[PDB]
Amino acid sequence: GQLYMGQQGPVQSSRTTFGVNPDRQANARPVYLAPAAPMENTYTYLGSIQFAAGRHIFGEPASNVLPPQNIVPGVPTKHGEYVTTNTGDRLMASSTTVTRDVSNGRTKVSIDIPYYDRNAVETLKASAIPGAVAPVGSFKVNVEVLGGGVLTGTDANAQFALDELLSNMLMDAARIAQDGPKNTARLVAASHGVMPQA
Amino acid sequence: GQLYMGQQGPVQSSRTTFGVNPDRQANARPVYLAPAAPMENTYTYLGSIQFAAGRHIFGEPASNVLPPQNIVPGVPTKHGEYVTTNTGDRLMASSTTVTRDVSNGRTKVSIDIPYYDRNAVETLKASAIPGAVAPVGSFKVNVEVLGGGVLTGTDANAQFALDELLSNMLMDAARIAQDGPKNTARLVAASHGVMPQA
Amino acid sequence: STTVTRDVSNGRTKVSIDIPYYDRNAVETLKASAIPGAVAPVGSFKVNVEVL
Amino acid sequence: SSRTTFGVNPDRQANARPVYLAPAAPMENTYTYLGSIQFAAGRHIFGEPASNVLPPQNIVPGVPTKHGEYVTTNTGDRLMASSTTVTRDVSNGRTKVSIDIPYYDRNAVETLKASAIPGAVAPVGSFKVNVEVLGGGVLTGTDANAQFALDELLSNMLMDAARIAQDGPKNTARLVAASHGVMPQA
Amino acid sequence: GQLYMGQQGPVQSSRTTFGVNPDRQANARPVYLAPAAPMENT
Repeated sequence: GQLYMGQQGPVQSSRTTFGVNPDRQANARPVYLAPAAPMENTYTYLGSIQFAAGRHIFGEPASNVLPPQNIVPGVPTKHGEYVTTNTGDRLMASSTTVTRDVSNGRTKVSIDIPYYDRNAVETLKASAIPGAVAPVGSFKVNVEVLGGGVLTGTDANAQFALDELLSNMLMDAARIAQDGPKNTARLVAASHGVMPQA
Repeated sequence: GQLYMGQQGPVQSSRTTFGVNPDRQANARPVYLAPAAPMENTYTYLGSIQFAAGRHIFGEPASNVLPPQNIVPGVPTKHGEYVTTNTGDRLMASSTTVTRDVSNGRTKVSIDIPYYDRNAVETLKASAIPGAVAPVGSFKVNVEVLGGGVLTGTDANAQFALDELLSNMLMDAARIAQDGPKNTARLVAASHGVMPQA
Repeated sequence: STTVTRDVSNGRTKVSIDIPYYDRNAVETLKASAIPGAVAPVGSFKVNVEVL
Repeated sequence: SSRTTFGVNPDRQANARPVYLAPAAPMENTYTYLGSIQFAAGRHIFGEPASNVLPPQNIVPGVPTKHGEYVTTNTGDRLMASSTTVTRDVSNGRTKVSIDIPYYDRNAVETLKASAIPGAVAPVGSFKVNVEVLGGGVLTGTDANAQFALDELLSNMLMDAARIAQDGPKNTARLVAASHGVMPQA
Repeated sequence: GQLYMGQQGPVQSSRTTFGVNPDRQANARPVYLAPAAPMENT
């Protein structure tokens, strides 16, 4: 490579793999599985807008905090679900689901909430029809933490520090995801991004 | 080509491309995007006929002037939509849409309004059935301005004059489209044109 | 020629208007120089209207 | 594969960075000077532009291009319309702006004017000026903020180069019909 | 040569020796010869 001046004389710079231990520690670490899933932020906002945005009408949950669906204390699982059942006036009750998959150092949490056709629901109310409406679509939010491949000398204590580091990256990621003025479009029906000049 | 008399003597007429600059100016001009779409003419007529022509029954709009659906101030788009929601007695509410596409010097505005089956709606009212009717079809009107390829010396000020020229061609085109006595058939279910002898 | 075209078929009626334009630089150079050349159109502008 | 390096690491950053493209080209300096000399020097007569700021000819907003042109039309008395062109090329970290303005034969133009005869005249030649920035080879460590700093560094070298090119008394020959360069004494 | 617009159409510019009389008159003209040379300035 390039040439520089060492005390022996002019010496060639060199790039070597000598002295780098890339060995990894196996993803064999049991992790804490919450006994319920708190959806407080989303449901307080849904109470704020009165469970209706435009033509999307939403169901009222059973609880702001979701109970486990297929998780039992003391039984290890790689897939766990929490669920409640949204209900509403002239709405067929429909479940809202929070899924957690923990495999090979990869943790992934997904949230799926359904909605209904407000045009149909208000037609039902206004002309005094006796039927109900089934869900029309959903919205989904996924979050993923790739925490595999810790190094071999990673202390049992230092894995907790790494835990907190990843959780702070999580917070930063969601903030960057929703960052922006609420005067302007930023998430739904997205086509492309346009950052403003000033 | 042909022969004529020039002062040098009999001279051959000639047709050349010398001295004609056909260079064009790129379609890189931001255009004004209305903050709402006024449909006043069509909806005043729809109030005139009481939202019913024959078997076609129409919905009553939310507003004569339509708000933006996916347009945000200060965000440039090549596609923008305005919408309201028609409602009616024993009619499932249904949206009426006004679409504007602005690409490569071509501006295109389309209007789509739905209608419903009056035979079904009056059956509902007359025999006191509790259901409602969904839209049965629509009518659409398209308008297109091909304003691409302005010349290179077109002044910034003169592009406004060209703007107004195109808008006047628009007016003339719609007048030619609907021109004719209202005693005789001229638009819907059209098969061919027959201009009268006298 | 400036042209207005009407197509009526299968319930769809469509009116199109096409007007041509010439190179003002060529025309005015000819006029100022008192040259007897006549200029052919360099382009056109078009407006379409359609009823389904 | 991760390797520890002793000495210089010459890894360069790939030239894969979009750059800002002006929506028009300002030519204010040259056209104000052309107005100053009444669009005529010696036997060279120039045309009057439609605008001092040139609009894009083949550039569309939001569409990446590696070659773009701004253009206007010079018109003149007894003259055939001739376009003045500003070309910008961006490729592989090298960005180059070229300016081309045509001129005409003043003897033909004023002989026609004085003879009151129908002729008109086309351009005889042009003058061209090129400017080139070799910005490739950014090192690996450089982040975006540092790249902005490098942007401004190159622009300052640009200004220095133009000043060094035009440097000298206006009493004396310095650019056109150049044969060789000579330095004065004391 | 170059091309321009004449009233017949686009026409080629041309450079000719037609109509230029370069004939010269012989140097056969007696000239005045001063009867003395004034060097007053020097």
